[PDB]
Amino acid sequence: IFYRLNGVGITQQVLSENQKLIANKFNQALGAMQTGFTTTNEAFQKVQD
Amino acid sequence: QYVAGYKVLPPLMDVNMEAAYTSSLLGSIAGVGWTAGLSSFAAIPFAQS
Repeated sequence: IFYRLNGVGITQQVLSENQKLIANKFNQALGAMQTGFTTTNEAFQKVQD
Repeated sequence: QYVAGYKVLPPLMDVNMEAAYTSSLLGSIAGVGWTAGLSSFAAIPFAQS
């Protein structure tokens, strides 16, 4: 993940100083859709369709 | 329209809306097309682009 974020124009310095915050943001993002499954998801609606 | 019975629905995008969106594209083609990475904006004078 660090190398992939390096490739998109983010310097190594912020990566080396801010591991925990980006980890927590990643955890929140990958937990967001776990409670997200309702009618609001367009993909879920297309699956049901 | 009524000699047979049918209605033509107007499109969702209004004429001013396509005008504004094409204007945004015409103003942003100089900006985005300098280096990959869509986070920043780089609205260079056009001839330099």
